[PDB]
Amino acid sequence: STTEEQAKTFLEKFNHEAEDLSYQSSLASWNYNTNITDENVQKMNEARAKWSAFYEEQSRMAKTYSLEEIQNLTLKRQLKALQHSGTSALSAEKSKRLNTILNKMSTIYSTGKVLDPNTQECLALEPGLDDIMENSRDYNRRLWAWEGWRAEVGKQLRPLYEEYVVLENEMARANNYEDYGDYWRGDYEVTGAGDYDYSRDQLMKDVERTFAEIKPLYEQLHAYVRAKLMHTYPSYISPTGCLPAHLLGDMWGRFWTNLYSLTVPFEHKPSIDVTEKMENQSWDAERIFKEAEKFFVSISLPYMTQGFWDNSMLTEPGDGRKVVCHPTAWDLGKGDFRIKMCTKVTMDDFLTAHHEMGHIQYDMAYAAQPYLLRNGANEGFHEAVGEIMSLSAATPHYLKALGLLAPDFHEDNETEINFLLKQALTIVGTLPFTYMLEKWRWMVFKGEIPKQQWMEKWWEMKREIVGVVEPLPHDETYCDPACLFHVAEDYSFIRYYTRTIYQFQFHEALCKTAKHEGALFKCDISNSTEAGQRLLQMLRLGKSEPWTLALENIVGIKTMDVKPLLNYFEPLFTWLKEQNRNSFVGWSTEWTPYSD
Amino acid sequence: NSNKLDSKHSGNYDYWYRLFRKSKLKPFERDISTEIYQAGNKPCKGKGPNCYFPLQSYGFRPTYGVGHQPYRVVVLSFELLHAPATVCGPKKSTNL
Ligand SMILES: *[C@@H]1O[C@H](CO)[C@@H](O)[C@H](O)[C@H]1NC(C)=O
Ligand SMILES: *[C@@H]1O[C@H](CO)[C@@H](O)[C@H](O)[C@H]1NC(C)=O
Ligand SMILES: *[C@@H]1O[C@H](CO)[C@@H](O)[C@H](O)[C@H]1NC(C)=O
Ligand SMILES: *[C@@H]1O[C@H](CO)[C@@H](O)[C@H](O)[C@H]1NC(C)=O
Ligand SMILES: *[C@@H]1O[C@H](CO)[C@@H](O)[C@H](O)[C@H]1NC(C)=O
Ligand SMILES: [Cl-]
Ligand SMILES: [Zn+2]
Repeated sequence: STTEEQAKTFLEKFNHEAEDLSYQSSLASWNYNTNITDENVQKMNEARAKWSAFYEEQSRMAKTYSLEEIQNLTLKRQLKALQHSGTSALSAEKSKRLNTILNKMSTIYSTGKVLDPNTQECLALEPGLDDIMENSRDYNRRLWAWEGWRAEVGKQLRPLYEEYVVLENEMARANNYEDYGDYWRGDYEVTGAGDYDYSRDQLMKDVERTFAEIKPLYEQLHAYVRAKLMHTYPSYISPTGCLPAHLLGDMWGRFWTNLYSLTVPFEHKPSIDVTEKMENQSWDAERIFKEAEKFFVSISLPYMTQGFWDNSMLTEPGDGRKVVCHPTAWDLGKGDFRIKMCTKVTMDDFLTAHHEMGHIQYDMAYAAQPYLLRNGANEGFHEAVGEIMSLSAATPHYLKALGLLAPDFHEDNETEINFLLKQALTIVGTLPFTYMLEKWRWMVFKGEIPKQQWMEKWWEMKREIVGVVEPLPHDETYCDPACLFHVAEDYSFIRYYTRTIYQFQFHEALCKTAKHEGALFKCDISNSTEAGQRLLQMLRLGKSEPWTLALENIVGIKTMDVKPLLNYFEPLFTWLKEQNRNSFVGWSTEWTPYSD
Repeated sequence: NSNKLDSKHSGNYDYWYRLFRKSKLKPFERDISTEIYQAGNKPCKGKGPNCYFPLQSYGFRPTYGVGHQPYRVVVLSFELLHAPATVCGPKKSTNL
């Protein structure tokens, strides 16, 4: 009689029918991953069309329900997830315009090709770019290539981005949101939970607190990176001014991982390498997955169901078929999960396997939950749960214990300093770039600033917060920072910041429960079934209750914190601060490479 | 377990299970009901807004993992009531 019973019946219907269609779509996606023939291309075309039509029809018939007359929190959040119309809230002509422009973006980015002064060479984001940046140390090549690519992509997508700002603002306004910034913030909105309510600006205050408590560490690391750049090339960088954007080590300043060969403080010491050892033992993909499952059993997580080994593909299919093998794992369900990734004899493959195995375990943890809750409590929990296990496996004590590294060695001071430098430059270099991109997108959706000073204001703030300078000054006729992949396919970046914060918090709390003393980066989560049950206590939750409560089930705190970030790098920060006794700290935004 | 025998590739769509009725059940009862369930206090022809079909689909594939693989289950019911017993449990034989 009451609306609650009708809502529950419709959620059971949606659960079952969406399960059927999503299973079909995910099997089609795995077919895409394995066999890329035009036949399964068309099959996936019709499967996705049917799934989208079913989802739209279910949402439309769900729009007849009201959120005010229902009290159950799980059912309330399920209806809220159902009511997210998205593109259908606006007119058909506008929606088809938006989808055509997104297809245009996809085509342009996938076919983005830049010509050198000699047009005989044909590059396209992949044949070069990455390899140019990560193998060539020439200033002229990087400057010319990045400048030309940025210029052409901006030239081909400036008004597209402008109409995107307009249309996303209109969509958010039509969907009871002030701006598309609030639309993106709506994922973290939690209401109806006492002591667990969070608005759209509480996360903003938390991010500003992270800024305030993080700035000195990043400024010191920027000073060290720029000083090493001085030692490598003294005539192209000012001793106080900020560094040009094209001197960050990767495509767009996201990662400083490639700066290892120039930023290692002690090059004589041998890095922790088990590669030669796994060719000593002749390691294979089946053995690597068995080792991962041994590690997961050592933390009380369940075994590998036979379907995994039976249907999941663990090695490349020769040359008869081509497989895109970026480490990925979707949610098939009903106990069916599988992994597709290229298994080479490498150590980054160890991290990727561990990360996606943690992802699989988190995915299977909430299997018994309904469809709308069969996901991470927020968008970053899955990646954080994946990354914690890989980070734990990267410690040398684990390698010593599990036999890959022989017992008769001890941890060396400079080697562990280099390893901690690796884990620093591979993580903390992405946080400031995530902050800039997400904040710029935030006030782009807000509309506080006119169209006429976007690039100027953006680059000035870059110089002022992270010291990212344009090697060639650009006017309002450029769209350089919109060239990234995720902004180029409409994806939020808060996921990465939350992933890093959550993985550090989870490691801190899990190690505290597991009772390991000394430097924290050397701790391991092994033979700690109490900690395994503690982890499962949040793994099984899914989206039934707020992600803040899920975090409270591990750390005991309801909000994000910088304390894991500060504590994980205590000895590294001590060493940098004792070495910074005779170096400049800070930057000046006035200096630009073309102002002499 | 019955996966090779029952679950079929491209979808096994023969088994139907009900979900909703007017009231609760009684043990050992047959309720095959080709009557479309109604909700929202608006009786309808069926299969529309707030019109639910009680039976749903047993989506079965041979790749499903354990937890929802089609299981063949049979329940044997006995009664210890006074009556002429007819189903007696067998005897045995030995050497001479
Ligand atoms: C494997 O690829 C072929 C085309 O070469 C395709 O016909 C077949 O359906 C694919 N198999 C699967 C399981 O996707
Ligand atoms: C809320 O939903 C849960 C899960 O379906 C159920 O067990 C519980 O009884 C519901 N509570 C109310 C008040 O309907
Ligand atoms: C491992 O490497 C090769 C065999 O793969 C051989 O030298 C020896 O068995 C091992 N030790 C060293 C130092 O190479
Ligand atoms: C956990 O205990 C097993 C049992 O011997 C041992 O082989 C393994 O190395 C231990 N893991 C550690 C110490 O990380
Ligand atoms: C680190 O450990 C080494 C031993 O390999 C030792 O010689 C050195 O004094 C220690 N301290 C520093 C700062 O290197
Ligand atoms: Cl940039
Ligand atoms: Zn992944």
